[PDB]
Amino acid sequence: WEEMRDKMRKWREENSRNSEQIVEVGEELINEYASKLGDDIWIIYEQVMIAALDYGRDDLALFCLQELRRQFPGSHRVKRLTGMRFEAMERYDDAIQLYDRILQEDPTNTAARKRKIAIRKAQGKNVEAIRELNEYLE
Amino acid sequence: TRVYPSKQFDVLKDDYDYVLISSVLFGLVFATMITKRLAQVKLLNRAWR
Amino acid sequence: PPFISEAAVRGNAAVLDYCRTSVSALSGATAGILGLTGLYGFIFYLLASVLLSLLLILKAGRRWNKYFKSRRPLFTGGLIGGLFTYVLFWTFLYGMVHVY
Amino acid sequence: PELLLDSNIRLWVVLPIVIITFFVGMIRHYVSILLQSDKKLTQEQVSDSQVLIRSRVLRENGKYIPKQSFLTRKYYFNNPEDGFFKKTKRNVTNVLPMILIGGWINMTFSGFVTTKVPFPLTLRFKPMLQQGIELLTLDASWVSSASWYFLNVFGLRSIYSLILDTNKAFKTEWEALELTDHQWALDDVEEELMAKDLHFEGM
Amino acid sequence: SLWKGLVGIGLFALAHAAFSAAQHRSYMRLTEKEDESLPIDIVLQTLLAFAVTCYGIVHIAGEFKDMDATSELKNKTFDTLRNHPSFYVFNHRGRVL
Repeated sequence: WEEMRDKMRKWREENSRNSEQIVEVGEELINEYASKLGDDIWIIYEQVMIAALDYGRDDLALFCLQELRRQFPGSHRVKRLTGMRFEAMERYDDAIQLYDRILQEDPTNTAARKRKIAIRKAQGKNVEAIRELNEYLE
Repeated sequence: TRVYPSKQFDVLKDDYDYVLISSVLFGLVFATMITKRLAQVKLLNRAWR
Repeated sequence: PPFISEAAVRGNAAVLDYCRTSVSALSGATAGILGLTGLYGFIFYLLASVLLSLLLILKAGRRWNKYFKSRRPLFTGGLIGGLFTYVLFWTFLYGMVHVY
Repeated sequence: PELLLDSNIRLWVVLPIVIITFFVGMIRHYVSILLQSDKKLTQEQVSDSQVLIRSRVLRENGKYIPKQSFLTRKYYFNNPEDGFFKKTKRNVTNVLPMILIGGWINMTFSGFVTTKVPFPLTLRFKPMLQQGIELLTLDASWVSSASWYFLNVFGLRSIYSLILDTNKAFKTEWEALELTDHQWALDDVEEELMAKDLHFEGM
Repeated sequence: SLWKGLVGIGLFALAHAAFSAAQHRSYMRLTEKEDESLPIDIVLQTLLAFAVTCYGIVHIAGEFKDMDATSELKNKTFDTLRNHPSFYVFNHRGRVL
C-alpha cells in the first residue's frame, strides 16, 4: 500500500508535472495516514499545493499553506508559496513587495529572484526577463 | 576464621554502590532519546528556514 | 568506463563494509566460544576473511567489471578495522564462557 | 583459565562498561550535530568560488565542445586586463571525554580483577593494566577494568557506521589555464559508431 | 524476507552452543579433570551457524550497482528535463477548469 508514497516521491524527484494524479493521491494521503507517516508530510504539502494551483482548485491551497504556517512560523519557503498564491490570483506588486522583503532580510536567497522573473515573464515581457536572468547569472 | 593474604582480589568490593550505577544508565538512555529527538528537529528546521 | 557515477561507488563500498565489520565480530565471538588462544585465533581471522572474499565474488557474478574496476577491494577491503572488533568479540566470549 | 571469579563481577562491572562507552559514542555524534554552525559570509566570495569552479571544469572537460568556443572563453579569462583574473583585485574533543572517564573508572573500580585476554602479553606492561593489585606474580593477561574500557572504545569505532588568498587563487587559476590544449577529441565517433552494428534489444 | 529468519536462526543456534559450552566447562572445573577437549557436536553446531549466518548476511547486506552513469539515463525523456520547477507560471489553460 505504501507504494503511493514512493510514487509521490518519484514524481518529486524526476519532475513530472501533470497535476491530475498528484492532487488525487495527495488528498488521499493527506488524511489520517499523516500521523502514521511521521515528520514527512510537509514535503507532501509543498508538492500538493503547487499541483493544486495547476488544477485550478485553490481550495486545498490554503489548508496546506496554513498547516505549513502553523508548523514553520518564521519560514521563508512558505512565504514563497504565498507569493505563488498571490501571482496566481494576479496580485503582482504585492508579490514583488513580498519577494523584495525576504530578499531584503536575506540577500543570498535565490527563489525570490526566480519568482520575480516568472512574474515578469507572465506579464508577457521577455526582453527584460532575459537581462534580469543574466544579471542573476552574473 | 578466614584469611586474605592479598586483599580478596576476586570479590567485587564488599562496598559496592548498586544504586549509582542504576541511576546512571537511565540518565544516559534518556539523554540519548533526548538528543535524538532534539537534532532531527533542529536539522529539519534548518531545511524549512 | 569513461563516465562514472561516483555515487554507486560509495554505495558499493558501504555494502562491503557492512559485511566486513560484521563478519569480523562474528568470527571473534565464534573463537571465544570454542576457546582457542594466541596464534590460532589470528589464523581464523585470515581464514574467515578469505572465505568472505570468495562469497563476494560469487555474489558479483562473472567478476563483472561494471561494479568494480579491480577486485583488490574484495581481498584487502577494510581489514584493519576488522581486527580490533575480532579481538573484542574473542575476548568478550572467552571472558564470558570459560572464565565464568 | 585457572581462576574462579564472582559472577556478580560479570553482572555489575563488565556490562556497564560495554554499554556506557557505546551510548557515549552515540551522544558524541548527536551533540556534534547540534553544535556545528554555518556562516552567511558574503555574495562576493560565493560568486568567486562558483566562477573558479567553472574554470576548474573548463580546464578539466572543456574538450567536448567546438574549439573556437573553448578559445573564446579562455580569452575572456586570460586576455590581458580583460581576463577575470586580471581585473578583480582584493582530536581534542574526541580524545578528552574518553581520557577523563578512564580515570573516574580506575578510581571507582580499582581493587579487583576483571577478565582475561587469550593472547600472551609482555610483562613490562603489567603495572598499568591492573593498577590496584599487589600480587606482582600474575601473568598480565588478567587485567583491570580500564583496559576493558579502552579495548571497547577502539573496538566500537567501526560499528557505529553500520548503524548510522583570493587574488593569488585567481592568478594561480590563470597560470594553470594558460598552458592548456583543447584536444577536441570527438573526431572518429562516426566510424566507431557505424563499425559493428546498432545495439538495442529492450523494446 | 526469509534470509532474515535464516540469520536469526544462526544466531539462536550459536547462543545455544555458547550455553552448552559454558556448562560443560563448569563440569570440567568441577570434576578437576582439565585434560579433555570439547565434544564434536558443539563444534559442528557453532561452525554451521557461522557459515549459514555469513551466507545470509551477504544477501541481506544490500545490492551492488553499476558505475556507468548512462545506465540510469536509458529511460528518460525531455518531459522530465524541461520542467524547471523554479520557473513555473500558471496563467494557462488549466485555470479555466
